[PDB]
Parts: sequence; structure tokens; C-alpha cells
Amino acid sequence: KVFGRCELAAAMKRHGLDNYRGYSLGNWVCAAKFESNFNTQANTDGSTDYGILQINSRWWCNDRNLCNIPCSALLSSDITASVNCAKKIVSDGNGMNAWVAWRNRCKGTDVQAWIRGC
Ligand SMILES: [Cl-]
Repeated sequence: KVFGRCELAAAMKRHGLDNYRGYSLGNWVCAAKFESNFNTQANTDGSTDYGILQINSRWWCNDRNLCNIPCSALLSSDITASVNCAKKIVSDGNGMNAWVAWRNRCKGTDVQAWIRGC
């Protein structure tokens, strides 16, 4: 499943990411756009970032996994386990700066523009 922007915005609001750990919905939508282009199935060091948030296996999944899920569970058409693992990740202490693409592209911009027009 490759989502659309509004479709995705609605799913993320559904799983309760609008203002989660401080971050408004746009930050999340903005990150999915540049990490996966909204594709729900997507080395260099360890191996493999999985899914629409592109969660790295070295740490978060097993393919000691921190989120307590397999990495296959970051590939289905619904985004539910992804979002749960996202929820643990963003509360390590580094926030959304975990996601590189978020730090270089979304941080500081007008991120509400990603939830305007839906
Ligand atoms: Cl934070």
C-alpha cells in the first residue's frame, strides 16, 4: 500500500500521533513523505530500514529488539505496528531527530502545510 497524504494524515490521527510527545500531525506526515514517499513496504552498516517511517533493524526490530515486534510487522498495508514503534522511538530522548530526513527537511519549516488541503 502506497498511501496518499490525506489518507495517511487521517490514519496517523487515528492511531493518536497528532501532538504525540509534542509533535503535531504535520511533522509525522512530512517524515513519511521523505523517508518512504508514503510506501508501506520499503545496508549500509547493520541492515535494512523497514516501512513508511523506515525503521532501522539494528535497534528497533529483529531481522535484542527494542519495540518488541518482528520486522515483518513493519510492512503491512495498515500502519499500526510502525506507529507503535514510532511511539517508543520518539521517546528515547532525541525526539523526531531520530529520523534524519525529519531533521534535515521538516524541522523548522511550515509543517502544518502537510495537513492543509485534506
Ligand atoms: Cl522532543
